[PDB]
Amino acid sequence: NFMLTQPHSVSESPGKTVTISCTGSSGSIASNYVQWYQQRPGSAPTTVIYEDNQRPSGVPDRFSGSIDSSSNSASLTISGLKTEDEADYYCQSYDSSNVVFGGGTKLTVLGQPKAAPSVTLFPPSSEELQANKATLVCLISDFYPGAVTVAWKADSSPVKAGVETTTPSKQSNNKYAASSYLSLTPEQWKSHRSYSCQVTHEGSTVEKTVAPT
Amino acid sequence: AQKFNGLTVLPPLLTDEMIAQYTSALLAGTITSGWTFGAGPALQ
Amino acid sequence: VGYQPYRVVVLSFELLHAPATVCGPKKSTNLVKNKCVNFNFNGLTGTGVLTESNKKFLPFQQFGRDIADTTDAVRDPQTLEILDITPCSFGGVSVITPGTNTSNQVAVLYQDVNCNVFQTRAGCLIGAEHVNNSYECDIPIGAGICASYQTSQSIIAYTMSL
Amino acid sequence: QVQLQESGPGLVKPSETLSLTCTVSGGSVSSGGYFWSWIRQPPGKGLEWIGCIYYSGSTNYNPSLKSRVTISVDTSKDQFSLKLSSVTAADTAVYYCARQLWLRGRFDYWGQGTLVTVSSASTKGPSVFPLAPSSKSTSGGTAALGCLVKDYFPEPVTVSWNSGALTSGVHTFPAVLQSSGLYSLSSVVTVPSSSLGTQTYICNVNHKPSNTKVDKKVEPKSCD
Amino acid sequence: LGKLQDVVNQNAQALNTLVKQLSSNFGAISSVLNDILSRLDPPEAEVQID
Amino acid sequence: NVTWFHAIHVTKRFDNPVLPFNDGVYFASTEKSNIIRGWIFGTTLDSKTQSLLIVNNATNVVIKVCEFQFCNDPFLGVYYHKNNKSWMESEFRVYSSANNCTFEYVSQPFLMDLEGKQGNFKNLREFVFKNIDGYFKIYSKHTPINLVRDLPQGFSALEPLVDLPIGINITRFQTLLALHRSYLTPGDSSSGWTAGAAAYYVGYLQPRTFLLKYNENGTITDAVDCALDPLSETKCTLKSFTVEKGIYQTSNFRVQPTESIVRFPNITNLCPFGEVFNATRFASVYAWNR
Amino acid sequence: CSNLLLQYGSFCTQLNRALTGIAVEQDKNTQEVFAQVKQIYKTPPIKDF
Ligand SMILES: *[C@@H]1O[C@H](CO)[C@@H](O)[C@H](O)[C@H]1NC(C)=O
Ligand SMILES: *[C@@H]1O[C@H](CO)[C@@H](O)[C@H](O)[C@H]1NC(C)=O
Ligand SMILES: *[C@@H]1O[C@H](CO)[C@@H](O)[C@H](O)[C@H]1NC(C)=O
Ligand SMILES: *[C@@H]1O[C@H](CO)[C@@H](O)[C@H](O)[C@H]1NC(C)=O
Ligand SMILES: *[C@@H]1O[C@H](CO)[C@@H](O)[C@H](O)[C@H]1NC(C)=O
Ligand SMILES: *[C@@H]1O[C@H](CO)[C@@H](O)[C@H](O)[C@H]1NC(C)=O
Ligand SMILES: *[C@@H]1O[C@H](CO)[C@@H](O)[C@H](O)[C@H]1NC(C)=O
Ligand SMILES: *[C@@H]1O[C@H](CO)[C@@H](O)[C@H](O)[C@H]1NC(C)=O
Ligand SMILES: *[C@@H]1O[C@H](CO)[C@@H](O)[C@H](O)[C@H]1NC(C)=O
Repeated sequence: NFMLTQPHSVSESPGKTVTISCTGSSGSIASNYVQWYQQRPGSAPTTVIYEDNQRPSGVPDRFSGSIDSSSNSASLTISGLKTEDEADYYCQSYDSSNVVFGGGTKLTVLGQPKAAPSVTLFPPSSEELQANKATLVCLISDFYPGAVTVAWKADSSPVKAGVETTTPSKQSNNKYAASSYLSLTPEQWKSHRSYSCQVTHEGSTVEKTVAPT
Repeated sequence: AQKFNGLTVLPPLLTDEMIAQYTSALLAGTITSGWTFGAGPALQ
Repeated sequence: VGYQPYRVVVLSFELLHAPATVCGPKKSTNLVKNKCVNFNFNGLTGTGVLTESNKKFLPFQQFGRDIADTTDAVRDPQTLEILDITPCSFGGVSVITPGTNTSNQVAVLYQDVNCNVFQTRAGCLIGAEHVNNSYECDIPIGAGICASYQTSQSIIAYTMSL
Repeated sequence: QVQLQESGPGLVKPSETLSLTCTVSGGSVSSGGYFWSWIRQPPGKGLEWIGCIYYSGSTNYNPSLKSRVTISVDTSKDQFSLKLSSVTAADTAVYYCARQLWLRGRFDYWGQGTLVTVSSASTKGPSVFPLAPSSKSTSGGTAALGCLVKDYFPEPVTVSWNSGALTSGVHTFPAVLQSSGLYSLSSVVTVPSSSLGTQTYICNVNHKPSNTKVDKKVEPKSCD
Repeated sequence: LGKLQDVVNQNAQALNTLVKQLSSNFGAISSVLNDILSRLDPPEAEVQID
Repeated sequence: NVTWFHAIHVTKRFDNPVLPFNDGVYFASTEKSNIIRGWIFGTTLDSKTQSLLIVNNATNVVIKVCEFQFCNDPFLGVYYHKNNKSWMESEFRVYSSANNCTFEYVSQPFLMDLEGKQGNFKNLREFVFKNIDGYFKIYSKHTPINLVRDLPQGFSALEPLVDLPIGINITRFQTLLALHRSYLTPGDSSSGWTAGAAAYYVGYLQPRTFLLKYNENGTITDAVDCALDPLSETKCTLKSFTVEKGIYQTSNFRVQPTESIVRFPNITNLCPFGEVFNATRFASVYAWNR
Repeated sequence: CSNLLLQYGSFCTQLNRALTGIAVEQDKNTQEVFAQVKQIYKTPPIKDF
């Protein structure tokens, strides 16, 4: 029942010396060796320290680790933060023939400002209607921050069934992109006079409408 | 063997089977034609 | 889990102006067979494959010789296993050329090396396809098989027609 | 040096048997007296230790994953494989084959992580529908057009515009889970409205696991 | 003609090989014998010339 | 597979990385309007070693190896005068300063065109730089051609021009490029410039035996290799260019071992010590077993 | 050992050409004795001679 407690989110501007902790619950932190792993997103983890004070050949000297055995906490000291340091940090233990890893610490730093949320609406195609299907697609792009709330409307009634939306994702021009999809039957598409998608972004609302034509 | 010190033995171009085939063709020629096959077309 | 009697031992090391011999740096490595691997079994640094032999040694010997006086059998000290020694590099290379103003592609022949690719009786032949029919051959190779350039058109190897 | 490479299918159905093999090149499995270990990491969560093996029959397993892991070592093929039983929907994790220098030490060399996803459906091709621009589809001097990819299994699908000739303004969107198993996304491009009726825009949706390539032309909407 | 060509080509290549033999050191420090005599005294260069 | 670098404007392509100087390099350029000027050599470029500077100015070629204070990206600047309809060089920014050196060479004057265009290339220039025992080697020959890309398969040897007895280290090299400052550009070297159209190829020389073809005039015609193709190996082993039908032995196949395992003992026969850890009973901390 | 063989590389060139010369001279020996005829005459099935 030995688990390593690790801070979920630690954020710091570059250039200052920051400390990442790793606390053991039952077993003492000096009982077994603790290994820290710095893993890039979409990449294999890489060992950055070993034996709690020894830096492997290749990593910078700034990866300094200290052991506070009285508080049963393993500490990793990072000095001189840089851009490439944004990665997940996990601490390892061994307990008794059972390797236990840490919770995880992303090294967040302390970037484009508020952008205008362009919205586009697309009616269902005739080919989809011939396949006994219908889909309303809402497009959200070129916006900031990445928190957009979508709400489909059937003329005046809000629509929730069949609504599928996407989390905002980074664009190439530093901005954000998202979408919402409304699965619908061909009969329900022509039952209402018009459909509309409303995008709420930082209080401002951008609304487009579609009609069966 | 004698090949462990780089003293490789190159195999012959003609194996023992076609050498036997060479002899048997000569044997059949000298019993069915005599010397006509050795100085021109074979005559029975 | 915090008051049971634990057995704690300390293994400290001594460093002075004395020879270091209690330590053994030599490590018995893995045994690999049927691969061209270099070994040093107490009398020689020989390179070759280690096949499974079918002849046992008398229980006082370590090496093994042949009619040609070559070390080709050594008993493994790890498990008293008799292993044979055979060199890997055999012969040289040969190239089949159709000739000037006839073709440009060539075929590479290995002399005594075991392996588009045809395993002939005279080694390995690569770059020349094998065809079952037999014509009169012009470029001799050995072991009753020749090579030639026929029908586009590519280099082929076949049994010679007598 | 020495490297570790994984293999095996990236998909497995629920309540089935998993078979992923990690191959070794540039080294020997039974040489050096080292260990092999399998470590998984779900997307957005921390690393989880599955088990460790020796080149002999010694195995030790996570008590949360006990009686479900089966890992074996074949020295002749210079590789070792892990078998998992009773895989559920929570087993979506990126599996890492990492060599372990010291048992209680660190995994000095980590293999590239294969993506393993589980879903309860049959492998089906995508349904590509045109997304017709119109007057309501433009805001100013520029318009937008795209293609809709709906009801496919599994990930991933790649959408290219004009066989990759159009890249500026192309936005390829991460998929989301539909209400019934399958996935859905869309890829759109921003274009000036002047070339709506004079330029042909064709999207190329490819689904490699289902071996389906669909080319769909995009035209302005015609009122009927 | 093959029988008339090999007897000339082999002799030519043997003469060429003899000419090439004087370009080798045979384990010495130079090929031409005047050079060691020019840079080294004859009492010390006796082993090289031999 | 040899590297390729661009110098055209139409965008804004200007790349000058510090390539390492191996044992001999090959430098080929399809120069048209003489955009390129020269080359700079050295090891660290911090006024600590003897660093070359081989440049070709509008009046004379200048060769001087010294300890110049090289900047990050030296370049030659050409300005377009308003009253004079000719391009002349004004921005001579190749180093900051210099302290001391010995060698300096001038040779005969060389004339080139300072005007850059965007048309197709008309000439091909190849250069080879070699340092053996510290001796610096130059090999070059101008060859006309009508082509932009995919260099022809024709043959042309390279003759030496100057042999410089310097006798120093060399481990890195860098080429120099010239940009124009016309009325279209604002004239600042930050984001607005133009470089015409040029392309230079950089290759690394490797030690291989080459079979050379000497004609009755005394010039090179062919350079058939020995470690490229089996056919070329047969050509250069027989010392002939025409190969007849038959078997020719060229070399030998060697199976080099990949692993080296040595095992003198069977076990270290460790003296029993588990006993102290597994003894029927242990000792206390006031009197512990040693 | 191979660096010092370049001083005697001509000796090995004579030797390899000699051994190749013997090997090709040996292959031709079988052709001059057994290959007197260019047609294989089959033995007739009738053995009454
Ligand atoms: C050549 O090697 C292959 C595989 O190593 C083997 O199957 C074959 O028998 C070998 N050939 C001979 C002639 O031994
Ligand atoms: C040649 O013909 C024989 C006749 O049975 C056949 O067995 C053999 O496979 C053939 N060879 C090729 C290369 O087709
Ligand atoms: C291009 O160059 C690289 C590295 O020099 C080489 O690995 C590659 O094989 C080359 N391409 C071709 C087609 O040979
Ligand atoms: C060209 O540059 C050299 C130095 O490389 C200099 O000595 C010479 O005076 C320059 N020519 C002119 C016309 O300024
Ligand atoms: C040039 O001056 C430097 C001092 O920085 C000295 O080390 C070097 O030897 C001098 N060069 C010559 C050729 O005297
Ligand atoms: C020349 O450079 C090499 C390494 O590039 C170095 O080992 C050597 O000492 C240098 N010699 C001089 C005289 O600078
Ligand atoms: C080389 O000289 C010979 C003899 O004068 C002449 O026939 C031949 O044309 C010359 N070659 C060239 C390329 O000028
Ligand atoms: C070396 O020791 C091992 C294990 O103790 C044993 O299996 C082997 O037979 C021994 N070899 C000898 C005594 O030659
Ligand atoms: C002590 O004895 C037990 C049982 O005989 C054995 O399993 C163990 O390996 C021995 N050594 C230690 C250090 O416990």
